Amino acid sequence: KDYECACGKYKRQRFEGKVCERCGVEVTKSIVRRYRMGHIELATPAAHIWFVKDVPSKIGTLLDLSATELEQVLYFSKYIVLDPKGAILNGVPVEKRQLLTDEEYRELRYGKQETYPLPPGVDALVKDGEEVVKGQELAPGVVSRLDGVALYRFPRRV
Amino acid sequence: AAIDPEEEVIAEAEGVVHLHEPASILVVKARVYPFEDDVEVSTGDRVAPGDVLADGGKVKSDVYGRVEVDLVRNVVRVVESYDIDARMGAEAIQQLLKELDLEALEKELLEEMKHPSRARRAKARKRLEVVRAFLDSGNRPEWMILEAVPVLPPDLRPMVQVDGGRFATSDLNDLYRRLINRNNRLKKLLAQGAPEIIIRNEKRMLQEAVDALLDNGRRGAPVTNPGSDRPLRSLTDILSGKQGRFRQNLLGKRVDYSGRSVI
Amino acid sequence: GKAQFGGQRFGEMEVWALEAYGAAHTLQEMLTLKSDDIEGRNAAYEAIIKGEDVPEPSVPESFRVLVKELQALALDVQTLDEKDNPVDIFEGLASK
Amino acid sequence: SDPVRQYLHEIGQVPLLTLEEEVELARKVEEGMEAIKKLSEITGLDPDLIREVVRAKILGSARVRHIPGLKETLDPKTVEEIDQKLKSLPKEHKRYLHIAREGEAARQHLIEANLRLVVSIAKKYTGRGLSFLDLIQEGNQGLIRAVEKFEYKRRFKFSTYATWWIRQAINRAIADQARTIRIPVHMVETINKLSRTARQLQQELGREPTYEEIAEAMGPGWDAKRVEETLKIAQEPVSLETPIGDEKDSFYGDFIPDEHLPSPVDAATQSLLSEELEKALSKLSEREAMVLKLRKGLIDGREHTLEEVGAFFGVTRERIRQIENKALRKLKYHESRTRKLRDFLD
RNA sequence: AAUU
DNA sequence: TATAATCGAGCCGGGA
DNA sequence: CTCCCGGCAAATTGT
Ligand SMILES: [Zn+2]
Repeated sequence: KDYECACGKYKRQRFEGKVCERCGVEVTKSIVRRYRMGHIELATPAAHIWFVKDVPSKIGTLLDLSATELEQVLYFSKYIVLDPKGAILNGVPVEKRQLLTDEEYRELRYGKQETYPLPPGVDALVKDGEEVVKGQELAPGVVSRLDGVALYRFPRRV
Repeated sequence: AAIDPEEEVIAEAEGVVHLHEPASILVVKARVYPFEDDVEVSTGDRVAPGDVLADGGKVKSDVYGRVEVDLVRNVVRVVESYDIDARMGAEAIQQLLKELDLEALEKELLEEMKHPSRARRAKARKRLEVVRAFLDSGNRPEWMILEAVPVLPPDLRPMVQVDGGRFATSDLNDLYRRLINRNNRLKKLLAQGAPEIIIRNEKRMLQEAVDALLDNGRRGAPVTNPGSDRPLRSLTDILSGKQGRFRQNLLGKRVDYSGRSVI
Repeated sequence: GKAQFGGQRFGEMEVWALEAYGAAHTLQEMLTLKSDDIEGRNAAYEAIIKGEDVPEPSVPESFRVLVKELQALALDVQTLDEKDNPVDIFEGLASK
Repeated sequence: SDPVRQYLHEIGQVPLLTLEEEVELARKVEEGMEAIKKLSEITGLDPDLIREVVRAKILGSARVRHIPGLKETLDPKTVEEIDQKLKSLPKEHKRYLHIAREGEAARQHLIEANLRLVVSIAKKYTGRGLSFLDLIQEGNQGLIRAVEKFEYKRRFKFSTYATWWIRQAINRAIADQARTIRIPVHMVETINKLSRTARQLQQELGREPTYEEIAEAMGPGWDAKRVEETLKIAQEPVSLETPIGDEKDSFYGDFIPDEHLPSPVDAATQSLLSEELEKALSKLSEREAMVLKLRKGLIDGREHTLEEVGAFFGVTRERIRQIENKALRKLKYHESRTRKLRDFLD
């Protein structure tokens, strides 16, 4: 309402510019509700769709990223590498602005491992802590797919 | 150890222990570094070859990896893996956009302008036109990514009581609400340390909420009010088309002092 | 529409007619005092009931709507004078 | 290309837990919280601050941000200081750090392993005003709650405890977010009750029930007036962009007058009135014109009592009543003479 | 859906 | 707050 | 080529 704060402490134009302490509302023309903007502070930055999806994409064009690549990074289908930190994948070093899948990112970032179920009652051939080559037999029916340290999960019998 | 004092296994006398019939065997590609005294790195820490692990500096790591401190096996595992920086979403892109030296890219692209192949010169031009746009204008490319999202003044998206005391409201209010809800939930999930799968889902949903707000239907299925097939009317829809702001309220208007009748 | 006591639509093609006649002041009236120029239409009515000539128009409110809608899209639209300095068409109401 | 399908694929990349694995993680989490409690005692550091620092190192450098309840800004400077103070503990104390660390790690894994549970619960609550993915995230929020409260000792499977927390979380979301005009959860509860009841009444009566019939069916406290007021409150707004019949060439908002901004006539009329009112008040003494302005609210917007006007001009409540009537009488005289203000009475 |  | 529950359901022109 | 997005007369009325 014109020159009237929310709670009504200051109700006329003698106060113009006052900000009511109780209710917090400015005394001015109500017309400003057509003019004054608010804003939302995002937790994560978000891309403006015009500069993504308007072809040829402006963001894609500056960064030399195709339509498909830019979609995949923006919509969380693929990682893009900012700093390889000496990473290497499949024998070749990971270079910046390279796209990694989830499996590729997890293997790089958290390492590669595998867990092998043991047929009920069957006891292991190798012992806990023992280094194992790929292809080596863990149990009568269990063969390891990768090199590394074998670890016992839940011993049923001590 | 067990739930109740009984059923516990307490050692009857002096002896040595052997483990049998494990449920599964976990093969990890990792290095094991046993330690007699105290360990200086705690579990989860990231480590490069040469970093000190336990026993005041005696034992150190041979590989790049992630620290697993085993208090049972009394060994410090290092799981082979790197401190690699790889990101998803608009945050990654905002970073790559900040890290653009447009001056350099103009130079690089001009050198590309001397190449004989027609396609080489053509693409370098289109890129160079975008580069030059930003250069001449003074706009920073990272502005194509939003951090603060503007909110249109309320009287332009009104909530008004119609004649019958009923309420009528603009579709933008619902589009903002989806945004606000998803942003707030994202803040909460961050403070509560949700797993990356959950935080990632929230982030991609946040992008879609911004997308529907700015241009609904542009990417992916259009956002609708419940139990209606009508796409909500977004900012882009308001501006453009026959019914848009330009061709409806700007290049033509309804006017006062006017009338009509049969001739 | 008649049921709302409406005004007639003076649409794009009608504006073309006023343009082809070169009737610039007639056209400006359609775009401001007889439509969405709030300050203008109020002042124009007051002048007619007082016998004065109608005043020169002000900014159409629908342009202000356009400006704010482009701000909601994170686009900065600035009305500038010949010196390329900003002109405030909101008359201080929208600036802190 | 489909956000739901995508999420379904990512959850399917975390294998479900074995009975053993479930207990191990749940166990490590409980033990880990206990470790953080002790680290509080030993160090004298807020349990939450310790928990956030432990959690920071587990999740990695990726997530570092300010946490609300915490008094200190949480940044690598403070997390190194606090982590370095924790690593400054003697071996028997420093063991609790390793436990807390493994607790956070196990919690992450426990949560991730139950995400498919949330999906199967969320799919049943669709169509109530939240999108499928919105329901999943709120359900996930509950799943996070369940992991913190779970007591593994009771030997119940996790799915049993979580389901309560997940259902609770989704239902709060629907009650909290589904309406453009937000309604308190309890009020939302009443409305749904009123709906269910009427649906029963219509199924037995073979026709729509009256307000009175619903008020009886609702029990004590309810009459028809309250049934009606409740339904009025339950009305959702309608879109200004709803298309009107014919071609899609007209929206509903276009038929709604603006009742707020004065019309050209009104602007003219009110302005002319303000000007004639002042012409008559300057023809009063300053002292007797100011009293009338204070009493009718033309100054400050409030109509002041007789006692208050006495305090500002420092006179008696009866004196102020007297100058108002003589002021108003003199005003009345100038009016009968100039006929200026008569036409504004409509 | 009408009128021109 | 504790049985257990664990992956959805119109024709047309122009430009990358 | 194929696909993906942008266009596709005006004013008026009526339930
Ligand atoms: Zn106030």
